[PDB]
Amino acid sequence: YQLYRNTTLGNSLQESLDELIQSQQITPQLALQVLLQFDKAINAALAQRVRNRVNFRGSLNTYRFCDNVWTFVLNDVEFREVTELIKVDKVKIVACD
Amino acid sequence: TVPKLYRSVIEDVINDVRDIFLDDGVDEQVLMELKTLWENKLMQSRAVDGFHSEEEEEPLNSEDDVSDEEGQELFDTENVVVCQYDKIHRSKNKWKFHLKDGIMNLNGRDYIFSKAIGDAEW
Amino acid sequence: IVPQLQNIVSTVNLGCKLDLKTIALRARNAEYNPKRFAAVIMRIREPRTTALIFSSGKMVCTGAKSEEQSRLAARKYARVVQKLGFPAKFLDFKIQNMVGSCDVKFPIRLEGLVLTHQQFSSYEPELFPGLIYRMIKPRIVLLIFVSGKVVLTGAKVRAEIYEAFENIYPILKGFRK
Amino acid sequence: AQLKFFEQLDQIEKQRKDEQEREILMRAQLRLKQKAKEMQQQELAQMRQRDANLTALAA
Repeated sequence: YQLYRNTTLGNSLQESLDELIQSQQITPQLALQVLLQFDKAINAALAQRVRNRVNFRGSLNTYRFCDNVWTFVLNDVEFREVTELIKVDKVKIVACD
Repeated sequence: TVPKLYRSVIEDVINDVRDIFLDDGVDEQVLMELKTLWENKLMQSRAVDGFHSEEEEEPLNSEDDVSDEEGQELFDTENVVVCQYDKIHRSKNKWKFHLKDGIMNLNGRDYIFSKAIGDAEW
Repeated sequence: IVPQLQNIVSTVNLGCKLDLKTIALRARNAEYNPKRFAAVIMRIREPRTTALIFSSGKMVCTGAKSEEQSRLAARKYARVVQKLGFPAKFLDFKIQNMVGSCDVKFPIRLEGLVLTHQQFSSYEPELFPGLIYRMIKPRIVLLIFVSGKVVLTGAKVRAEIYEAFENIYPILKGFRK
Repeated sequence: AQLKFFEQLDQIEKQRKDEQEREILMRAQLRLKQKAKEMQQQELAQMRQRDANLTALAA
């Protein structure tokens, strides 16, 4: 899934392959092959890099299920994980199966 | 415990793509430029600290105004959540969410969960 | 006792071919999953209503609790679809089915009714008590249970729900415990 | 306005590239199934990329 290219990590990377797009890595080829490697690497790291669980509540606005991917947008929603208390009035949630 | 994971992932990814760069005909200097370019953008943003940074029938127009603003949904300066779903459920206007492996950015801070359970009325 | 309407299922032809995927991406409060449903499910908060919008320019508005509320909600759904830009028309807003509920306020003996009215009434307990008194002169299916409330379903117009309850009221009054 | 000619041409080249993608669709009962399997990681990925552009524009 070329899902995680919309991450701080993924964009900083592309902006690198784009500085190479203008100077050395002209268009795709090298850059594309690197991104492909990134997909495998980020996916692999997520599924087996550990994790911690919790439970919470919210209010809704929109939703979109296509390609087995859910995209929500909640309003006035606060989520708490373990000790951390947090607030939010606009949160977008993208979820893959 | 978050900057740590990121370092961890950046290291692993960089190490794991070295051969690919080499097989494609690339100087190790480029690899280091990547790491530098990468590390630097986070430091510039300043969202957290990093080790690298420190270094009628015919007309329907009779109706007037219902359909709320679509543009309200997008700001991108808001809080985005990347996660996976196990089960999403609805009854009438009651939704229940069973989520996992998620990275959250709430109020500016970064959080992670292996599982997230939520409730909301639509 | 006066029965109170609980659901109006009403349909209107928008008049033109609609691309469902485009509607789902731009409209708020919209879900269009092809594998499960063959339509866009769109929900509005101001008058509670869930509407399936079909691909051939059609819309079935459900969940409204009165006639005027259903016509207005269908008009609102049509306005929302138009603002996207597809050509839009409003035709034949016709009510299909109305479900109404009421309580007689007295305990009722279902078993007795089956004995003297086996022709029009069918009852099988099997972990779900509920006598169905399909009535022919006013076409309505009434589900009378043991507590007392008689739900009435299938009436295309407001008068039928009221007329059937008045017609079934003497029978229940006779079998009153 | 030679820029408008560029829009007509580079955009036309993008359209031929889209035609090439429509040829990739075929290769990428079994065959039919494979098309939907690849579609799963196609449009969803494209939507994620569009969100990445939107966030970059906001930055």
